[PDB]
Amino acid sequence: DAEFRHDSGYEVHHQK
Ligand SMILES: [Zn+2]
Repeated sequence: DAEFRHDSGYEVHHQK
C-alpha cells in the first residue's frame, strides 16, 4: 500500500 494506494483506481503514472 506504500506505493499502491490507488488500488481502487489504477492510473497511467502507476504503471509498474
Ligand atoms: Zn496512482
